[PDB]
Amino acid sequence: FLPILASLAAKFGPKLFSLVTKKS
Repeated sequence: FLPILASLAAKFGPKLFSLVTKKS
């Protein structure tokens, strides 16, 4: 399989990742 929560977060809200993981 693949990590569903990460895919859902990437489709809906890559805004949250952009706020936290600014280095990477």
